Amino acid sequence: LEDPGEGQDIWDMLDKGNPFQFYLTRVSGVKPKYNSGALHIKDILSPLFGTLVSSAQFNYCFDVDWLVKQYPPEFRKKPILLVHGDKREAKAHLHAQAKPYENISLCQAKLDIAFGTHHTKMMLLLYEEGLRVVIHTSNLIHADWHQKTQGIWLSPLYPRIADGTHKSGESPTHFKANLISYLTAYNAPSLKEWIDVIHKHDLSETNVYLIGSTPGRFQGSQKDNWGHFRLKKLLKDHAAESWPVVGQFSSVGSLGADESKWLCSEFKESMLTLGSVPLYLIYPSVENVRTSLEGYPAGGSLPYSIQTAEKQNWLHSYFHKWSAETSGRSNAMPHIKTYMRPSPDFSKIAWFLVTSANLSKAAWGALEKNGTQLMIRSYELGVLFLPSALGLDSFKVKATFPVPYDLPPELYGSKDRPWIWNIPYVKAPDTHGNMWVPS
Repeated sequence: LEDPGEGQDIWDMLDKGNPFQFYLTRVSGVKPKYNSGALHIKDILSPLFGTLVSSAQFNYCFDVDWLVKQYPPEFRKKPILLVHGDKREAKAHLHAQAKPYENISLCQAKLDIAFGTHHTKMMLLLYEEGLRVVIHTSNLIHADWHQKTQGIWLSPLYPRIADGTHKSGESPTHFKANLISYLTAYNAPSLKEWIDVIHKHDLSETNVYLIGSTPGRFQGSQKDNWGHFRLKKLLKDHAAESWPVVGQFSSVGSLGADESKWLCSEFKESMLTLGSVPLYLIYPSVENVRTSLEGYPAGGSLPYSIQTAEKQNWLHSYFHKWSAETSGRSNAMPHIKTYMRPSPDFSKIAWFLVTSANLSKAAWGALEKNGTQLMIRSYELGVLFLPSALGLDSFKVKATFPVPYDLPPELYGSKDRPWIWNIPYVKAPDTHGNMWVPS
């Protein structure tokens, strides 16, 4: 008789010593070599990651029955806090989903600005041995971990600061104070205990910078705390002439009647901060979706509406195809969101951000009152990888940063159109032989 875990260790799943700790989720239906190095949610919650005491799951959409099954049998009764933004009927339904599990508690994040959402995806995992933070891009439903391209950043195991000892536990990237500020912004009583947990742990080894959005109207220096101004500030402080900027996302908001309203004026301005720049946006074409592993139903998680699109056809000339031969994921539609700054030959990059924030004013913020107020509607969270954090001036592509899609990006062809979810596509069948007819 042999111990079931004999011969397996956490470094079979994680890449020991890799400074980025950026992983993709496992994709069903691709060759095994493309899932070596990937992680499934069962992996992250495995007893090899630590002896679980309690956890908090920040997310947008939850399938609670499915979620509980992803925790190892031995940990399924540990306290879980679901932090969500649902109200009224949606909220009631989430409570009903959680009702069978007495160990599950809920925290409704305040959304006091209209049309905001709680879009952050993060796990706080408390163990006997320490604390782990996981910031990622997947909803807590089966489909998001099945055949999509998703990203995950995994923190090191943070040890607990000893009883009677005092130290800051802060990293050179200020990740501890920044995460505490992000959580404090919820003004959520149920998060107090989790804020205390973070205070009690040593996060000094952290080498990424936190980039959060939280709802509100921020003035003065508070404008630099969140979303695109936060990115701007970090790039000015810690970061490249005609280096392009790349954005890659799964949904697009109404950006305005032309590129000068917001996209090129304030958003790109924040992104091209370092210390005529080309902007390349990657978003699946209809053809990308049609021939995906899922076929057209993958488009159900790319919610760009015709009502939005028809007001900004100017935007589509910035669009580039989803191509991920590098990671065997060209047919695994993206739900990850990433932004980065490659060199003109795309051989290196000045920085890379993985986040839940799509290409929208709601997520990144939009200036109001002649540039004195930044208004954000939603909660979002991501982590920024800066070469200076590792003692480098740039990362090489493939010190080498694992970019999950192909570079250089490939421009849409003359017959390509961006995936728009609520119009019919009836001229060519998808991977499963079906047409798409919503309604």
